[PDB]
Amino acid sequence: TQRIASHSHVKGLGLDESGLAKQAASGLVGQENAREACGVIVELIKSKKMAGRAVLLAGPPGTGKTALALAIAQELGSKVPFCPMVGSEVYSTEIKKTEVLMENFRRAIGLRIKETKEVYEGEVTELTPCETENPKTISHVIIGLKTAKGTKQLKLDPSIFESLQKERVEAGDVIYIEANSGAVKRQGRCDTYATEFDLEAEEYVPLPKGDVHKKKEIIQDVTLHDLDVANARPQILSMMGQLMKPKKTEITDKLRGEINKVVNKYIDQGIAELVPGVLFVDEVHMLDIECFTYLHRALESSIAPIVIFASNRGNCVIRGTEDITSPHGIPLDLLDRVMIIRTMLYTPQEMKQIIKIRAQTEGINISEEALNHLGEIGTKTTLRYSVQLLTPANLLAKINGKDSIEKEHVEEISELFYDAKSSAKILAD
Amino acid sequence: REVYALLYSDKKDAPPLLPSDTGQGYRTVKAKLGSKKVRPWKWMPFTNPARKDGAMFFHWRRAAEEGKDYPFARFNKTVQVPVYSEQEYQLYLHDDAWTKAETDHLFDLSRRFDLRFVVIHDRYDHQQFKKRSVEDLKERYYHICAKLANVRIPVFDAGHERRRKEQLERLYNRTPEQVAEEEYLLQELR
Amino acid sequence: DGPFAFRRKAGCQYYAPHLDQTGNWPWTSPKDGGLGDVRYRYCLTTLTVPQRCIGFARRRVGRGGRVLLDRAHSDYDSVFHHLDWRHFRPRT
Amino acid sequence: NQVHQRIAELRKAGLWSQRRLPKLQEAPRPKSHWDYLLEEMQWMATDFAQERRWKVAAAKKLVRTVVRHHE
Amino acid sequence: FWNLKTLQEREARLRLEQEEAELLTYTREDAYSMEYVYEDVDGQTEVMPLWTPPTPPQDDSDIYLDSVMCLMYEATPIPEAKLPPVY
Amino acid sequence: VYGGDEVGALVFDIGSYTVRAGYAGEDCPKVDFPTAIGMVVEPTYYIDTNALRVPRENMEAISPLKNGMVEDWDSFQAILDHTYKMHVKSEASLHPVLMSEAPWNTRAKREKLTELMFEHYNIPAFFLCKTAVLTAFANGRSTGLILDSGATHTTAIPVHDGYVLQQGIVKSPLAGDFITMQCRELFQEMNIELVPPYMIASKEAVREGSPANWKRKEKLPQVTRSWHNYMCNCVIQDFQASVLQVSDSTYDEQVAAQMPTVHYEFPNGYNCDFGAERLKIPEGLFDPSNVKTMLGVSHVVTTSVGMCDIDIRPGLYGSVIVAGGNTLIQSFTDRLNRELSQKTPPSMRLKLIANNTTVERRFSSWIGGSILASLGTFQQMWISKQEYEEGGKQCVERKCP
Ligand SMILES: Nc1ncnc2c1ncn2[C@@H]1O[C@H](COP(=O)(O)OP(=O)(O)OP(O)(O)=S)[C@@H](O)[C@H]1O
Ligand SMILES: Nc1ncnc2c1ncn2[C@@H]1O[C@H](COP(=O)(O)OP(=O)(O)OP(O)(O)=S)[C@@H](O)[C@H]1O
Ligand SMILES: [Mg+2]
Ligand SMILES: [Mg+2]
Repeated sequence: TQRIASHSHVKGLGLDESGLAKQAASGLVGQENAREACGVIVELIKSKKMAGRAVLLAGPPGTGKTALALAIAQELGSKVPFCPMVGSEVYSTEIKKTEVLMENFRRAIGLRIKETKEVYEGEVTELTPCETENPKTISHVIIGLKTAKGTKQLKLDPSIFESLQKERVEAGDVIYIEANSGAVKRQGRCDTYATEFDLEAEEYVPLPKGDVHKKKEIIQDVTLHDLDVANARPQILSMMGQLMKPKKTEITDKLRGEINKVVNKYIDQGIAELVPGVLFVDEVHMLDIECFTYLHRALESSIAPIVIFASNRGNCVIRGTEDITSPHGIPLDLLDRVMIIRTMLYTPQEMKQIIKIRAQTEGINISEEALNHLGEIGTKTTLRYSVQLLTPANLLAKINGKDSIEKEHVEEISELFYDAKSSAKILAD
Repeated sequence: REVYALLYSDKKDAPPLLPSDTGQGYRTVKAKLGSKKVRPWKWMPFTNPARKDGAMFFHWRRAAEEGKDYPFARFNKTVQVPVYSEQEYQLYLHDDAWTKAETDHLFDLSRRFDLRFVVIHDRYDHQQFKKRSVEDLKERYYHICAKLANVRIPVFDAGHERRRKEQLERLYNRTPEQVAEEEYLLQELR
Repeated sequence: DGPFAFRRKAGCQYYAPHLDQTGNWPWTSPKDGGLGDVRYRYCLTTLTVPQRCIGFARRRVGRGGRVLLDRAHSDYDSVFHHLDWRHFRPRT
Repeated sequence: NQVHQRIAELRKAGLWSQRRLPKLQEAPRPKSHWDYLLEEMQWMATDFAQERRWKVAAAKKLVRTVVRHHE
Repeated sequence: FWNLKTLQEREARLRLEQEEAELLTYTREDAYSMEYVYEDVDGQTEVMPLWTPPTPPQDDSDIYLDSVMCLMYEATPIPEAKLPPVY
Repeated sequence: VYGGDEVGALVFDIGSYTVRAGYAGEDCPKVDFPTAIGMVVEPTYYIDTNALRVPRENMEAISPLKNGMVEDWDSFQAILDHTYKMHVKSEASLHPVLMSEAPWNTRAKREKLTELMFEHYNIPAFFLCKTAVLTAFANGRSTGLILDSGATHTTAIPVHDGYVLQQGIVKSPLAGDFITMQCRELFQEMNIELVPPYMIASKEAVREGSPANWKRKEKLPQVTRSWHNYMCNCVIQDFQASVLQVSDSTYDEQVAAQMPTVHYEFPNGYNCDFGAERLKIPEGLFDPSNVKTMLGVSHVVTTSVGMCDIDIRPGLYGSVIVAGGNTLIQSFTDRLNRELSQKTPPSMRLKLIANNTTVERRFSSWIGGSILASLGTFQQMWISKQEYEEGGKQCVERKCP
């Protein structure tokens, strides 16, 4: 939140109601066609109808592919699970690459659980059994519960007498009794009986506020991967497992099918609602041929999330092949399964707009001539480079007692720091 | 949504909540009550400086408060009414319509009843002096006050007040047919 | 207008008559034509002990300096008891 | 119409209450001792009524509690 | 049937216990130590009015108001903008 | 500044029926004994209920008050002395006294009362306020139309800003005594022999309409006709309280006959169902034209207001206060409110103050007196004995408005 990252200014796709892209809105400038295609992808995600649809962001470095993916993430909100990955992460030492891929697929499927609990909580004021003649016999056990709002008497089933003595409930104890099971749980002496002279900690609790009888709704957000991990290794075998290192395991398809069954049962019961989301794979050209081939099968699943790939490699040899060059480092078979969104280079004006928006987000005052100089630096060199000059030039200005960057500060910082091309020039000489 | 009332709002109103300690039991507030002791109260005579006679009534008050100035005496201040000499009347205030003793009676009543001219009119000695309307009393009083102020401000308009009261009387005395007529006009002209 | 026409005189001010709604005493609602002077008003009040809305109340000083809560009956008093509009709550 | 003439004739007669005359402002004055007396009287009368209501209700409460104590 | 009868007799007794007055007294802290406030949707705060005995006058700012006059006329002088010109 | 100051003052409200007395600050008179007293020509005075109800030879029943004003100052002194010694149990020179007075009390009578209170009882301070103002003060209202119907008069008294507008006082003779006379006539028509309870040694249960089976007390001394009439009046007033009812609208014979009868038992065991005549009797208070030019209570109200300033009539109609014992007849308040709402101008709001109980109706003047005497701001108003030294004639009329 508070610290400023390279994309901290991206607040979403600047689209209108008609789906057309504004020239500069929501922190994004240009890329209008790419932003409109990303908006159509957002509509695809929100439709929740489709599974395994793939889209490739493709274009030169620094054309906003990652910015566009994080803009899709901003548009979808915090409810939709958005799982970032980079292709270097598949090469784990604990598990095989295709397991890493499947785990990240299941991280992008969200499930929202809804629990509705009915509870009778209060300080115990009486525990009188109700004697009777059997057609000593008791037909009820009366419990009086007090809260800050008031007091209620309950006519509980006599069998609750076992749980009352098991919990060692006495007058002056805060307890709660759930409607469904009827089992009592004790949560301490009411703090109105605590003195400052006696020493106990866990055994005191404040008198409950609210009505004695309460209906609680508990909403929990989980992923299918969370359920997978939970059912794969539940938390003396526990002692050895916790002493030893808990490595990642190659979760079997059997468990995934069982969890699919359980989640479908929950969705039928109304307890849960699915929120399928997005897996973002940046630097996807770091995947090898085994990963791309597996992804063929992975994207054809009816359970898969929507996946967003990004590449900049151009016509490059596929990792793990020999001499198999591919249009993006991505084999043509996988490219036939993805829709491609092209990203294009920026004009000097678009670069100046991006530089200004970055200076605004970094909290930097930049003069007009300094902005023009930094824009022309960015038309040389790169956009990224010119943006990186903002804060060191601001610091140099603060040293010289200036509240705004002047052109001389940009010049001096440019003389101190060099880009990749100038350094290649120095290396060549 | 809210309720307004003076004394109480309805017969079914719940009783007021009075403050008191020991409502949560005496035992829990035992140490606080035992730690302190009450200040002494006295049945004591008090001077009321609003009274001109100097009579002494009695109070329940704390011992340290004995002899302190009576606080309710601060309320005592009368409505400002001018006073004129026989000479000032002879010079300025003479009116062939009004006797001097009649004007002095009017001003004494005004000082008695704080310019509540309905009460002055009720208490006005219509038997001894001439019969006066409340507009006549207001006219004479405000005329004299204005003249004395000028010799040593919204002026009164007797005619406007007379017309206002006459109109109100006419609107009041009309028969039920004559108010049914007006309400039927008010509802049909809409 | 004629015999009852309004004639302004210099250095004078006038109070307009009540026409839209008949007037009423200060201790009565503005919906009932009153001035609604707030010292008479009862509003929903919550106590600290018990932590429950006692319904419509007004703070009034008593004879001995004792601050008293007067309480007004309402048909929805039970709903206000279950409750947890202008609704006053005490604070330090 | 005829209703307009009826209204005009009432207004001529003064009997048209929609056009009542205003009230000339009395000269302003501060509150006298009697005004403060009547304010304090209204406050004391309120306190009397509420105290009587409280005593009646409290007596009823205590006696019904005693009767329950015997029962 | 005996249990149904006894539960109806119990509900009758509880109704009798509840018809009787619930509250007669409130704490000193609520009475004096804590002021009563209300906060609206805009964050503006209102303090609950306290009906106190009349306060002594410091100056002549305590202008008298005729409560019976206010039954027929409103308490504010007519503004000069809507006042008809001098006759 | 603060709450009202209590200076230990006494509040006396001596009406024609009962003498209401007590200490200021209380919400109810601690004593109310009948105003009628026993007199034996020597005179020996028997004043309170314990003494009045026992037969005595040559003892007459008299009242110090006549037309709402005290006539016999000896009996007035006797009542005051009895009140002090028996009920007050404190010296008269120790407590300030605030007494009520009739709306129409004469100046000479006020001077005589003040002279008695200061010379004889040696009280430290005194004040004399009107019953109507105190009735208004009991209700927290500084202005309004008091309607008082005791045993002697039915009176409308307009109060404005705590002052009785004496010009607007309208008084009618129809009151509790008129109802007592009407019940006497009804009993005479039905040939019921009114046997006061003091003459009954024993009685036996009899059916309705059956002749009374009662045994007369023996060794009974001769009694004056006044005392016998007073005892008969007592039983008739019990009947008035127990049986009579005001019709919710103008009395109709058929509707009255439809409504259920009410059973009353006389002291001698005689009992009867009183049918529709129980509604006819109170109708004289509202429609005197049917009684075998008096004004009805609603006409007394509407006449009294018409004599006040039309600036104040909105307030008078906006605060109607009903007081007096005779207003406790069943449905009297409802009928009065209905008639006033029917007769009131639509342009003015009419509201009858809702206090309808025995304490609030009969003791209202005493309650207002206690409220007034408990005010700190009122402590300026007292007439002191030092003031009586100079203005014994001058200030007594000027200090109490
Ligand atoms: N249209 C744009 N509007 C605003 N900021 C942008 C835009 N395009 C890029 N940026 C920012 O400029 C930087 C470069 O964009 P990136 O998303 O990093 O490019 P990229 O396509 O991911 O380059 P590669 O392929 O990962 S090396 C980031 O800090 C972006 O937030
Ligand atoms: N509960 C009652 N129901 C009906 N009549 C009643 C009731 N109580 C008293 N009365 C009658 O009311 C009359 C007395 O009323 P009060 O106002 O107390 O008289 P008083 O004020 O002492 O003397 P006056 O006439 O006002 S100077 C008698 O005629 C009683 O019979
Ligand atoms: Mg990137
Ligand atoms: Mg009386």
